Amino acid sequence: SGIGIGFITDNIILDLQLSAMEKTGNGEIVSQPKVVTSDKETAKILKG
Amino acid sequence: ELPYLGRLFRRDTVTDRKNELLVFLTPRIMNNQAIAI
Amino acid sequence: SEVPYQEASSSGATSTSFKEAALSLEVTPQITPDNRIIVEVKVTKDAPD
Repeated sequence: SGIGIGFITDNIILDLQLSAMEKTGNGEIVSQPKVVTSDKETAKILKG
Repeated sequence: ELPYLGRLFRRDTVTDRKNELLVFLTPRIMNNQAIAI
Repeated sequence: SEVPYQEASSSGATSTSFKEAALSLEVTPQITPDNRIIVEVKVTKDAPD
């Protein structure tokens, strides 16, 4: 990904590189399940 | 140690990964309809 | 369709299990006068893995 190459070869081969990586990842997941339940009773939505 | 070469000889890796998770909830009584039902 | 698991474990356990990943409605409706029902309903969708 990130390589900065300085090369001499003709006179001498002298290689000087600054190799840097910056990675950015953002993941956002927003899920909303709605369940209709009796009162004081259990009801269950399961999505899997 | 060298001021001009330390950056060229100091390898820095800094990573900040921050994930926040939050759960809301709202109950809408269906009795408003269930009493009428 | 009925997704099984066949664990045939010689020394006494033959888990010839199966379970149908079927759409389904299992309903127990109770009918109240104004053409209403309070029903215990299992509403399941499942599917072979």
